[PDB]
Amino acid sequence: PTVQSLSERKYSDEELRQDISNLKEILENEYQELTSFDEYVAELDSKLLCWSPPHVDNGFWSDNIDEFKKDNYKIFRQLIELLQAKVRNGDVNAKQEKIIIQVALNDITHVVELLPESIDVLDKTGGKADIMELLNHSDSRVKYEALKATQAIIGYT
Amino acid sequence: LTTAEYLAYQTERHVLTILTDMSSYADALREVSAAREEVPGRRGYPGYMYTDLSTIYERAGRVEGRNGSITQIPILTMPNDDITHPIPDLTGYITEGQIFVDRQLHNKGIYPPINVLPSLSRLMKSAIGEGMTRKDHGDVSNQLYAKYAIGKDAAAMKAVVGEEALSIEDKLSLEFLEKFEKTFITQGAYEDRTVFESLDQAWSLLRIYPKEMLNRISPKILDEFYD
Amino acid sequence: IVAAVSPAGGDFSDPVTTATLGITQVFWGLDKKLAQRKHFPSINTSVSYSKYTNVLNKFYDSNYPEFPVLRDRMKEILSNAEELEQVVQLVGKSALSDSDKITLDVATLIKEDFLQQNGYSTYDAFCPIWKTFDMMRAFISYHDEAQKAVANGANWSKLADSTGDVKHAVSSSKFFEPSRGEKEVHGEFEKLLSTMQ
Amino acid sequence: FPTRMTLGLMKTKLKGANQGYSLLKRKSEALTKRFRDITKRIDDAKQKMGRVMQAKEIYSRAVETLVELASLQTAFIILDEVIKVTNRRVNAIEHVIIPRTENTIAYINSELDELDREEFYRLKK
Repeated sequence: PTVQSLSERKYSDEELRQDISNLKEILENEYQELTSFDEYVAELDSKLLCWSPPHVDNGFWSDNIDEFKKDNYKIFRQLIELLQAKVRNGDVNAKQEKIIIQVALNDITHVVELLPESIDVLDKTGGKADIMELLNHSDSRVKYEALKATQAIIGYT
Repeated sequence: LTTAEYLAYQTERHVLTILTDMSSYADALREVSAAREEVPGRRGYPGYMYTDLSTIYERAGRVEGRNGSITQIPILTMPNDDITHPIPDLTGYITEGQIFVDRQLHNKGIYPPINVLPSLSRLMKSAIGEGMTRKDHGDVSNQLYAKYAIGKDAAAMKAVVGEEALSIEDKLSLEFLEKFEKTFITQGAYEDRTVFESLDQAWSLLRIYPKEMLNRISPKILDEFYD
Repeated sequence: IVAAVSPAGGDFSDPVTTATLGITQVFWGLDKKLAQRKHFPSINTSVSYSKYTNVLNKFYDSNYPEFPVLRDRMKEILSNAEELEQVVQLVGKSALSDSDKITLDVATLIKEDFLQQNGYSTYDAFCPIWKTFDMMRAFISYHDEAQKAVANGANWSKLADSTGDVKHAVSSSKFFEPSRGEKEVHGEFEKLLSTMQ
Repeated sequence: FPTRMTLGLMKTKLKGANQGYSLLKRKSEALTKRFRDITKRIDDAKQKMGRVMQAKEIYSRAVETLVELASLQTAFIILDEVIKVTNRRVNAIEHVIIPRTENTIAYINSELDELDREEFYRLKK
């Protein structure tokens, strides 16, 4: 918080400000990994997920909670990008892809539960229709997660 | 053959036989058969050539009561890049399994181009397993072969509609194929890798794929291997 | 010993060529497809091979790379371009990726700016080893730079329309008055590669 | 006409037609799935556009999305036509080209084997 406030602060000297931003970046470098948010970032970038309690643990979710939305919820947009790409295209659920879309469903569910303002984007991202379209799936677990996210969207309307 | 036989039945020692350019020996045997002025068969080849090969490849095997074993691995170049040649057809049903060569991979500037698809061995079941090589041998072998095949199919598919239509298992098989081609397949001229190093490299290359990405692997093996 | 078989129709099933194949240490094939296409002298990509390539590389260890090890790279590019064109012929230019288009352009370039040789022309009559190695180095440079730029977030169209001189210069890189103007041409080529950005 | 080279070219063309048939089949499947999803989306867009039909400003942000959905619909129709052409090509690569190539290869093989048999008979004589 001190580094955040310092970053939000102002400085007359150039070296002071440069060292401030550098120290903030240096702190944020190892701050993201504790509780590593980069672990989920690797799964997101590679578009391949696995079994980890990243979205299961409230603490781990709370650690990356502040990093969920930076500019127009870019991280959230990239998070929904995989599911959307698995919606408009692909959408053949077997083995990996199904559990990945389900884990992404639960993660986005916890995310929406944490961030109330994350709904307005989901409507403009076409995720509102895709989430409802996921009500009927091949797996009962996938349908359960989709129904959970449906009730989550029904929580705040 | 007699030299290998003398070091087996008598000297009682492990022996290995290697023959190069069996096609040249086939043309030589053709000239030898023509020396008797006998009427040649199809495509100018002796009809007894099957027995001639049967008098060659039958010099390999294990003897009961003898510790020393003799193994033979002949080599023949297919004429005009065709497997339809009489020689290949002769050694095909006789010998168990065959090791082919891909001209594309050889023209790709890589290490030895043995196509995993065509490569097979009938006695391969007895050459692996616990006490022989490893329990992770056959399973990872079939899994790697499946990865290369499905990777090839996905390579053909991606060359059609593009890489935007790439699916999960499709992209995984693509990366696995590219990796195996640029890592697993490529060894070297003087390079010799141990079976343990081969299995380790296989598991490391298969680590790119998820745990559910391999349907050819058993639960116990996967639990006793992956770490 | 330089021997040339005369197979009828350009078939590799010729008994003369069949017998000469299991003897000669080097075989240069002539593709009937490229020959009837009024293209400069035909050489099959996958069929052409040399058993002395290892020894020739050992002798090239003194003369160094470019293009001792880059011949295998160009072979990889040409083979991959062949496997890509094999599908493309049954597919077309409609659905393809960026790397695929770059590979196709690399194929057309390797065909036109390298394999093509005019014996009738005084300038194209012959090319030096260092000259051909320089052309291959330039082609591999443009190719690697294209692959790098494709990973930099740049499209194919803008990159293709960016430099139109570099291509025409890459096609003209076959001497044409060797060997004195070699190093300077290499410097200009590197200057263009640095001018690409 | 009956040459080994011709047999090789015919066989190569046959294999290429087979691989092309498989590729066209998979492409037809993907196009079918895509056209199906686009069809469901077309129905959803039909109900959405039918929701409000028959005031103030900002109507420019309304009919635009409907125009996009209409573009998706037309693209879906074109995808259906293309899928039909692909299915026709697959049908032409099934009982037409494959059978013709197989029959031609069989006849050529018979002719070559018979010619070789005649030559071998003359040599034996």
